[PDB]
Amino acid sequence: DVPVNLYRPNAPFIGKVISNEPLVKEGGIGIVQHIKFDLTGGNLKYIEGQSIGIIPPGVDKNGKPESLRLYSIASTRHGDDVDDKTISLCVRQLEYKHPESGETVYGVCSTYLTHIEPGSEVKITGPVGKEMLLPDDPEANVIMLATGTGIAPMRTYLWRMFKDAERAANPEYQFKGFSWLVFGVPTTPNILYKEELEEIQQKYPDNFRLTYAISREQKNPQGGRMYIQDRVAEHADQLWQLIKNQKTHTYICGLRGMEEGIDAALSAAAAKEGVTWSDYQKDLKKAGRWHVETY
Ligand SMILES: Cc1cc2nc3c(=O)[nH]c(=O)nc-3n(C[C@H](O)[C@H](O)[C@H](O)COP(=O)(O)OP(=O)(O)OC[C@H]3O[C@@H](n4cnc5c(N)ncnc54)[C@H](O)[C@@H]3O)c2cc1C
Repeated sequence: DVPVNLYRPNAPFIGKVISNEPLVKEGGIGIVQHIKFDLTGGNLKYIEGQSIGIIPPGVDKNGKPESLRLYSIASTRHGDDVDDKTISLCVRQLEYKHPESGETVYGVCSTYLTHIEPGSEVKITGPVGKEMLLPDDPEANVIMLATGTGIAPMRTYLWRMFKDAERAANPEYQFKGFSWLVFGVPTTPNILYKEELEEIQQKYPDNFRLTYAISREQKNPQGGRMYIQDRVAEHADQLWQLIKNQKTHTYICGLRGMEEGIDAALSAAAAKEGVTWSDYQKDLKKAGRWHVETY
């Protein structure tokens, strides 16, 4: 039921860019684009939680073809327009430092993707991934811990759960459980999909909770910048009590390093009832209830 590797690097699907919109509002840090591709002309099917590969043009410094980079799929299986003809991605442009040869280095595939024009053809492989899939259980609780572009798999879940058009299109999945997104970003204009997430929380105040950790605008109790691990420690007892429910699934997505502060918070909460979190967590992974994709 999970499509995997319908297209591979040796014979990719050639899709076309339909649109390339900016997500970072003025006053925000960096460039993050929402890119939609046209899938008509092939048979790329995918579901929520998966990723595709993009093969950028050109050669590296040794003269070899650039290889694929993976990107979380940011649309549901139906695409943003709910017509089963497109796929979307949420791509941050990577750029960095001086002590790494020269001046500013720009990431190859991410610079290529964030500046790509409508009508352009893109080499697409996949889909791949079975680690971030959503259960078809409409009464599941879903905890979502995202930073930056890790919002991408979370958006596919929430849209499937809460978009009017999705609910009419998926008669077998009418979500009636509870979901909680904790979303860590640097500024308020860096809240990707802010307007759509907050509209969801207004229509479903009992089925969706939205918490932000905004580091240039909020301080944690210790006077430092507010990061997602600070918000998780604030609500550690609550999150622990939801995680004990047999129905609860936890998703963690974002840049590497966020995992250690989430564990230390849930560790202190579990200990209060004589549970060693690192052992409870192994059982959760085994059961398919603890989902992690960091990079
Ligand atoms: C499963 C998965 C899902 C992903 N999903 C997404 C997504 O939804 N959105 C998204 O934007 N990205 C996503 N990424 C990351 C993405 O695949 C690419 O790694 C990223 O876009 C950068 O690729 P590039 O081609 O731009 O950079 P490259 O040109 O390959 O540059 C990256 C290389 O430069 C170096 N480098 C990077 N950062 C620094 C730094 N701060 N200091 C020093 N050196 C550094 C490292 O050697 C790194 O290998 C995902 C990755 C994985 C594995």
